[PDB]
Amino acid sequence: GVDFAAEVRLADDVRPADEVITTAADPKEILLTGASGFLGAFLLRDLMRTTTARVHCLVRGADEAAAMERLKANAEWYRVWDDIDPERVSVVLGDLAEPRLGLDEESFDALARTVDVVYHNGARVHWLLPYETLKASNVTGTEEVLRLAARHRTVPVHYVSTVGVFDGVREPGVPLRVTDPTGPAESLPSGYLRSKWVAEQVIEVARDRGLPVSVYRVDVISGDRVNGACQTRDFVWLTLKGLIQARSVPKGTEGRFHLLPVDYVSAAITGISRQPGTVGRTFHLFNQSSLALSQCVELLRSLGYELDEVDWDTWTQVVTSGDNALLPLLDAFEMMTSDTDGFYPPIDTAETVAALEGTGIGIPVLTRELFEKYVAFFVEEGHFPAA
Ligand SMILES: NC(=O)C1=CN([C@@H]2O[C@H](COP(=O)(O)OP(=O)(O)OC[C@H]3O[C@@H](n4cnc5c(N)ncnc54)[C@H](OP(=O)(O)O)[C@@H]3O)[C@@H](O)[C@H]2O)C=CC1
Repeated sequence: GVDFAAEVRLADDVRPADEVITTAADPKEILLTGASGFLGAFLLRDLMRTTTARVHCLVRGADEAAAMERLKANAEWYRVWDDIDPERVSVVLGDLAEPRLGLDEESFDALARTVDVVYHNGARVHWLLPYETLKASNVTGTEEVLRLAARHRTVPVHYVSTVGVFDGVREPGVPLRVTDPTGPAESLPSGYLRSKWVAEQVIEVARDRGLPVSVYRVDVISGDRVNGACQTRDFVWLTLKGLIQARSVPKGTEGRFHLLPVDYVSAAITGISRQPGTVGRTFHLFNQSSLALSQCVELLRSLGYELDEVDWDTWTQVVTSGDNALLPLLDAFEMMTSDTDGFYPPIDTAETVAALEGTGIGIPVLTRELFEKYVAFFVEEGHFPAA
């Protein structure tokens, strides 16, 4: 068993420099981690649109040219590369899982001295791996990012977290507040969520030492509202994919999905990060609105997919018979449908709506058109079968 109370520690060298900058209006040099991933591609695009800064992107790879091509191909898959200015993209070859982010002395020192703000979005998101395996990327990597931001000149870190650090609701029916206790780690169902919980706790120590660190706890991210571009391996779309594959759905089974478009998340995080009086605070990004499971099924039926209603046993035997995206998620699908309110605790977002007042930034409505864009993206990219 992991002693999670002992895992909450920040190396004593991670402390504010003599100069501490708490805002980053009009930044000139930005460090972004996780730019070769889903949210990171949209964070990169939005920083291009909302600053004039060069964006140093920490990317793993053999050499800068190969890392650049990885970053590019990811952005092209999400259909945002055309919105990015490559002349403002600077690849920083490194690794969240190794000391000083895998940088050499010259690069570490130069970024520590000159980056105006850090968006710490990179992490290893694996729903099964144990905490011990994810610690280096997700916890120690966060400590290393904090080390870099703090050293020489202290600049703000904007850390992407998850509403999953909560173990359900504090008081029934009361939306979870940004100040509410999280964890305990042992109550969280995955090593991944436990690693994010530890990172947050490490960040609380940094905050207690005077280091400027904002935290954005994000819920499930769905595709962008323009092209529908979305990662493939999340519970929502694998659930719907499984139903499509099984060509059926269990009778009398209802649930919901709180979809949060990725381009809302990127715009919100970057937008809040410039709003006044937000540095050092924690924010919840969560869509109060949802699409019911029955709504998704009806929408898929209207697109031409065969989804016959069958008894639970017949359905689960189809799913467990092989080649079905839901098979490893059957337990989660059953928990979500049998106690949906328990599965999706209410989340308070008032601080988030207030900070975004007047920014033009808002969650899109979950329309039929939006849903159809989502399915169309997966069908074109080969992730969903055609109807
Ligand atoms: N539904 C969601 O997607 C949600 C996401 N989040 C948070 O969003 C952030 C983005 O995750 P998401 O975009 O979803 O997942 P992705 O897997 O798409 O992005 C993960 C990113 O982390 C980077 N990364 C992982 N390990 C390392 C490493 N050792 N060294 C350097 N870079 C590394 C990956 O780089 P490479 O390409 O080299 O793997 C990739 O750029 C994460 O902090 C996650 O916790 C929170 C809540 C919900």
